[PDB]
Amino acid sequence: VEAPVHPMDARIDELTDYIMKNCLWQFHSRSWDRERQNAEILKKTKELLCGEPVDLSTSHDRCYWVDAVCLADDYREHYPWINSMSKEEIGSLMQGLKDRMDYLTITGSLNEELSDKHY
Amino acid sequence: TCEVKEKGRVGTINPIFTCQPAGAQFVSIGIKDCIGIVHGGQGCVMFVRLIFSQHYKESFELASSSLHEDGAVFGACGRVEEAVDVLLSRYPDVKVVPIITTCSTEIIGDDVDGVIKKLNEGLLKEKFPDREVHLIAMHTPSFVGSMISGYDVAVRDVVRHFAKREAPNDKINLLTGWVNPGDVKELKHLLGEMDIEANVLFEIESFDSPILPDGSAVSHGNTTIEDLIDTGNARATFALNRYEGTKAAEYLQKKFEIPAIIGPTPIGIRNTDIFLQNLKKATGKPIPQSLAHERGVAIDALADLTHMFLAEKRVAIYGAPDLVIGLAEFCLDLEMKPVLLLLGDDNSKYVDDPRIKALQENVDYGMEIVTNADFWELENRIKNEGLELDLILGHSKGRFISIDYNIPMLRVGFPTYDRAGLFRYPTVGYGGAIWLAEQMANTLFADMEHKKNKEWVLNVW
Amino acid sequence: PHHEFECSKVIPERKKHAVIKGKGETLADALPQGYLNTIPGSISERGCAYCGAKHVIGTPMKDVIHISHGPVGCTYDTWQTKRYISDNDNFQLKYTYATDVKEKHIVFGAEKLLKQNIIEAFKAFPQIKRMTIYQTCATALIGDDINAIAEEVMEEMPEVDIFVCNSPGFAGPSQSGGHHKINIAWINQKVGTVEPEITGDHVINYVGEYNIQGDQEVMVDYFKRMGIQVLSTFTGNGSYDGLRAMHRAHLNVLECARSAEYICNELRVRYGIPRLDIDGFGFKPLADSLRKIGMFFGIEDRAKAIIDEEVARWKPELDWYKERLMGKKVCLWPGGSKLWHWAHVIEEEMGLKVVSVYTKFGHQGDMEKGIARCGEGTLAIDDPNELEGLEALEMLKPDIILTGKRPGEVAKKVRVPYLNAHAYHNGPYKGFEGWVRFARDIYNAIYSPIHQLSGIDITKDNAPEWGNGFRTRQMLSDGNLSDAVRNSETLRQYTGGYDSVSKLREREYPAFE
Ligand code: CLF
Ligand SMILES: [Mg+2]
Ligand SMILES: [S]
Repeated sequence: VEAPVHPMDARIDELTDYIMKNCLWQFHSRSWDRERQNAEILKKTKELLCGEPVDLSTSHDRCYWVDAVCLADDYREHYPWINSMSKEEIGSLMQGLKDRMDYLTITGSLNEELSDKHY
Repeated sequence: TCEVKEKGRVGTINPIFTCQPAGAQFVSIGIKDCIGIVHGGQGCVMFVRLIFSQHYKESFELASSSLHEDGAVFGACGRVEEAVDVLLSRYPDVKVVPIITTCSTEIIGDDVDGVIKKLNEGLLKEKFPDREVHLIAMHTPSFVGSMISGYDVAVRDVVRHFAKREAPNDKINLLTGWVNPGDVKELKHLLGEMDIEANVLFEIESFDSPILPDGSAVSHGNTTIEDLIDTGNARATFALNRYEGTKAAEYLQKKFEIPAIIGPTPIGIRNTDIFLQNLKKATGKPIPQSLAHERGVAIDALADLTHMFLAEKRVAIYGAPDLVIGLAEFCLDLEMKPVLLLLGDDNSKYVDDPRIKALQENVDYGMEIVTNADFWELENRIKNEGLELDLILGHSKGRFISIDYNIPMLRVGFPTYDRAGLFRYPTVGYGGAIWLAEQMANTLFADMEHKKNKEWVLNVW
Repeated sequence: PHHEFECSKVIPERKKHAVIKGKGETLADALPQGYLNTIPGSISERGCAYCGAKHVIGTPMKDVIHISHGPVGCTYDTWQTKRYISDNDNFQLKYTYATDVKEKHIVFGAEKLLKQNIIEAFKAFPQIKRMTIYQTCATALIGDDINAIAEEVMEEMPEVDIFVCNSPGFAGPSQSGGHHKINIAWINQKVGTVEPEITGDHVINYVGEYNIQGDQEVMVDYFKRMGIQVLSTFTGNGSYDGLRAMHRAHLNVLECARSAEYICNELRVRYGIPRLDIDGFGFKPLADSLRKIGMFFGIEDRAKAIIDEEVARWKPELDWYKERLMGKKVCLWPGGSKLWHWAHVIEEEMGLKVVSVYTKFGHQGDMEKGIARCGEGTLAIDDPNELEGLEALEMLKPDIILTGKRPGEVAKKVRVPYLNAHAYHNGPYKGFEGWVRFARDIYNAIYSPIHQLSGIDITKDNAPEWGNGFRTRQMLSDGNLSDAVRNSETLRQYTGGYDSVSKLREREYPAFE
């Protein structure tokens, strides 16, 4: 598998670093869990970053939301450039991020255990 | 009267000892250039290295064969072969490598003598032809005896391996037993004053290792291959501790006709006297004035304490059987009343011990000696059968009984991890008689202050 | 890139188990191997699968007879080596049980022995009605059916319950196989078997916490101040019947993922309970953890309050140590989770430079977390052995290592100070206060005047005068601090007492309704 590429790789270098240094939600036990986590939490991060509403209708949603809220907030504080970017550019930034995160933790992962069918 | 009885319960609550392999590992850490491999699961060695750490606050080198699932189904002699190769390949100075079995490798029936012979003819000749390497089987199943019997076995196996009678000499073999560096020092002092040279099994004074400015020191034993070989040439074997050196002493007797003087453990004045008498008898050397002086200095210390403070104190004692018995004896000379002795394994030979026969002949108050004991044998008696005690003597694993039932305790035996520095002081000899009596007193004194029990009396004794 | 130790050239496989985090390298570029078999004779740090099952996870339970079906050895070797405390007078530290399997059981089996043991134990401890039997090497090999015996007794004795843990030493390469076995055995045998009284709208399982020196009590204090009911803790300070009701939690708060992700994973599958991973150590990781837990329940206000008061109370003290600790090099050398819990926050908050991390039994997931949080240049090692440890000390010249007791004593001899990452020094180290306690112990280790003395060669003809009978820590530590630092009005040393946990056992917690 080849490392993904993106126009905004500079800014995704920064956001990826942050998640690797601070977050744990990206390192669940199995590939399918990781797919779910990466997708669901980066979804709500975009939503929040883009003023868009979020769906809190299951307890699973609330669990994704809490990691999403903290990640969004730290982005606005610690990476304040993000604050002067349109919803167009932000959605593009987030799709680039998810792809790098999915690469680093799933499709590019050297963690051989991620495919064990049994927990 | 003094009644010997076996523990009633079949199970163990709060054990006094661990299993035979731990005793073989202890023997092995006392030999220069020795690193045992423990043939079994990883815990059988790593947990034991922690025990030794708890007592000494030092790390000693011991390896695992790392048994896993496959070896447990199919046999694990290959795990040994790999271990020996990996050990020798990375530790150039190693010359002695015990192969110590566990419950697992005994049950699955691995042929250890077999796989050693193979390595001697094979690997060692091919890959390591310029090196001295002594592989030694130690069959130490955990489901008989205890670390104490494991020690006995291992000392026999090392002497059996090495001992040859090429050049008879006048040295003795002194099998110290499983004792502290302070005991080795004391025993060496006594031998020096008698002018008697010895092979001292084991020379563990160097367990007390420094932090040098160049970070170059390590804890290690100093019993050497030469010393072990020389055990065949001695004019007698003094095995101080019957339960820890009988097998090796009798092996040399049976194989080379070296007379074995087994015991008594030189704890207290009287037992130290018997040691010195037995050395004279064995070697013809006179007991010098200098030791009568040191003896009298020891007696002086005891005189200040005995009828004032120690008389009629009610004592429980546990730990290595030789220690337990030796202590009981010294306590009686100190006018004390040892009322419960725990002997915490299955040895069937305690009832035959002459020292225990003497206790049965001679003790005239209520005393119990419990065989196959555990710590619940002491705690249950305190909690539910009204046993009253003034003092406990034993190792640190019994500590919560002391702490929670407000009976003070002197730390003796092995391991002593809940106090600092105890390994540097003697329990044997005249020096040890001083240390035991004064530290029992000091322990009682602190307790009298804690409880406000005539604490004001400690002024003009 | 991968790293090969001089000491381990003759065992080339070892190269696969260590990596230095190279410039620009991502997780896709390099990751150590993990959870493979152990090389015999290597003097690996590793222990056994009974250790992982019984010694680490099982025994913390505080209202349980922890009985090991086997010879005495396994039991003695696991007694009074751990600091998992409890508010049941440390029952789990003071009382241990072995069946004392003998020769005559090797041929014939030891099932009668086991049952007699079980009855003796319950009789001796009439206030205890819960038991866990742990299989050991020997009883695996003789093939006793522990599960059947335990069922026979529960039928005979309905007032008791018995959990069975079949995880002998040889079952796997390390601790790790026992973690799995007991996680799964617990959820298969016991979870779902008790209906708990609920006493709140907000209910968690706190999972993967073993309460070393009171860590669990630190965390549960925060949760009780948030008005959260902690339904169970797996397993530090935990109740057996409390853990039997894990199915009823609204959330699984997972601290030690290594040991307990297994049971969280199955609770999600079987009961739909979500899994939120947290960090127990450090001001940021812990504040984020508490913020998320509160925000999940809609009570973020309560968590914000706690975070606010605690940081105000303790940050002035943390920063005292940070200023003296800046640039000091540290190896994070526990067994597992701690290595990644600490890897970033200890650099950020204590100013230490993490130069190495190591896991005894960790999986590749733990190296992921580890390497993700570490700085470029950091040596990560899987299944380290003694010579590699010593070579790493020579190569990296750390100022302190956080590691086990006996490994600490190896480092002692070559003039490297240690704290006990496992059992702690002056713990507990979780929480805000704990993090200051932690920093102080590091300071006291690094700036020990006895440590400075040990470096002096008294034989040296060149050695200069001393003309002073002491040197204080602060003499050795404060020599080159800014005047602003050294004369601060806020910065101060730790002001807490010797025991930071006993106060919490008295504490009263107001209901939020
Ligand atoms: S790998 Fe682990 S600690 Fe080892 S035996 Fe196995 S479950 Fe136990 Fe037990 S009684 Fe002694 S210590 Fe061993 S030799 Fe047997
Ligand atoms: Mg020392
Ligand atoms: S381990």
